[PDB]
Amino acid sequence: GSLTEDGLSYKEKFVVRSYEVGSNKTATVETIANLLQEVGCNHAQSVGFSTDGFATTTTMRKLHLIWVTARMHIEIYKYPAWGDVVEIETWCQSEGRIGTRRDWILKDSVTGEVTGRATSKWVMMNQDTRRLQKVSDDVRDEYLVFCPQEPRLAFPEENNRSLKKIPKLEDPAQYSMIGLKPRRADLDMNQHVNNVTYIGWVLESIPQEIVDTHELQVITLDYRRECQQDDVVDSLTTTTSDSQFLHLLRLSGDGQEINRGTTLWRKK
Amino acid sequence: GSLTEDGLSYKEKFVVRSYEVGSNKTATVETIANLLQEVGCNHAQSVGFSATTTTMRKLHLIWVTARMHIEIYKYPAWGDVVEIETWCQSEGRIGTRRDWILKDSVTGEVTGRATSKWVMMNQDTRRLQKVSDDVRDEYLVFCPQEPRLAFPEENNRSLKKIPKLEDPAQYSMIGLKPRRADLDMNQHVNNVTYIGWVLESIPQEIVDTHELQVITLDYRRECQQDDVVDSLTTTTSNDSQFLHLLRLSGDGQEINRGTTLWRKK
Ligand SMILES: Cc1cc(C(=O)NC[C@@H]2CCOC2)on1
Ligand SMILES: Cc1cc(C(=O)NC[C@@H]2CCOC2)on1
Repeated sequence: GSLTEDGLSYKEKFVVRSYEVGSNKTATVETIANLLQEVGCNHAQSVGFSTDGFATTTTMRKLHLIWVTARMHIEIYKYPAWGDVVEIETWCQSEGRIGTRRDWILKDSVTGEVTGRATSKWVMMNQDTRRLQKVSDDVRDEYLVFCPQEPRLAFPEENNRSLKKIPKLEDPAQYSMIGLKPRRADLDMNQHVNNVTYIGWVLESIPQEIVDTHELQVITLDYRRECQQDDVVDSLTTTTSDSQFLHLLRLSGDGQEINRGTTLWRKK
Repeated sequence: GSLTEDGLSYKEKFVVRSYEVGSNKTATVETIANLLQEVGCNHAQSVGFSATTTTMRKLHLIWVTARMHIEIYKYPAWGDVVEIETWCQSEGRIGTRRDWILKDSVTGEVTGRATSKWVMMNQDTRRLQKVSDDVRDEYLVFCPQEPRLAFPEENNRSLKKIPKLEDPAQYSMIGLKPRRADLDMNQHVNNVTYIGWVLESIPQEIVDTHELQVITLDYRRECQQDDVVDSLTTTTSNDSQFLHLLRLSGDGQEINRGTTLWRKK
């Protein structure tokens, strides 16, 4: 892993592991998402951000602020096979006072061909009160020294999938997976549920026949509220159509929304 | 990853990842177990498997784990490089054994060791069997001929018999179910998932004040993709020891039994 020549992006290579692949002998979308998180953490560490689970700046630590994901959007053209080397390039950009964006490009190391891309929106939050905040001018200055000044987007197209509004699934759902609970392997070093665990929970309500005959092309996921270590989740899915689905994760009891999303699947 | 000079063992280095560590910023025992499985698969691939032999594919036979025993002295921190050496040995007609040594890449010090017992099973009927002469000959060309053990000691923990936990358990975690991330490429529950499920019934106060030193796990029956498991734990003991049982949520059919040893941080 290393910062590129100009120091405004980071690259890292990964050899796809035996336990990281699904029935097709290629990396799962959850393996891909963990690799994106890993290269994001290595980029933050390389530019001097805190190494205590929260990649905060000096001003964020002074005001007890943390970055939290609001949206994850991933598009895969080719999933790497077991033993293949995938190269991932990541960079960050400020989006005024709204928040920040982290983008990724995935490539086949042998051919140099782009096999996937991802983008994520992050918002400022006070870690004590859990109240969302706008980005201050001081933290905007700290981010600017490590981000490209001219816009660089993994998804540049005007009016693209990564920016589409997601509706709320209405009961009854076509499919559901009930009583999903996180175990210790689903938590991060700060004992919060890993962002990738939610992708797995969304996918749990897709019928096995869809997973067996189709490959996942796009996933867009909104994060609304965190699932606590002792919470229980229900994963709901309805076909909206290629095959397209609308998704909802909500707490098992009162039905409080935690995530909403969409997936696009191509026939194998 | 590469076979050593003599071609009778395999070594591989791993950089510990951000999502692979627990509350102490060091690798979880499940991360360690996945790394052992990864270096085991890379060793089998390097010596020509795919992991079955030519005779096993002819008779529809597969290797299945019977026991996993891991002892960790120091868990590697996030960003650290851990080197793992693995090798196999035939145990006559009983089955085979895969052993591992974990080292700190910087210091060269042994930070952990593991051993596992594997048995032959017909893939179709699920019936266990002894290792045939032909299989034993194929394994011998890739295994050391003089005994090499990760756990050589006279009365070592890796060979102790494990009793069955009697109801009522002191602690329990009920209704554990596998998700797609818990399955392997053949849609069977990953052996490491069972270690996680065992550990689920340990109180969070023990995990917060103690470090896991040893875990011995017997595998009795497979958890299917649509099965539900209950994880049971009873204290048997400055060290803390526990007896463990995983059983199907409905009829109470045993799937695993084990023991863990924890030392105060
Ligand atoms: C999926 C996925 C990807 C990420 C990610 O990049 N997290 C690490 C960043 C380092 C700077 O703070 C956040 O998280 N979930
Ligand atoms: C834990 C744990 C460790 C292993 C392991 O070594 N798997 C690879 C073997 C060698 C090739 O056949 C199987 O599996 N589960």
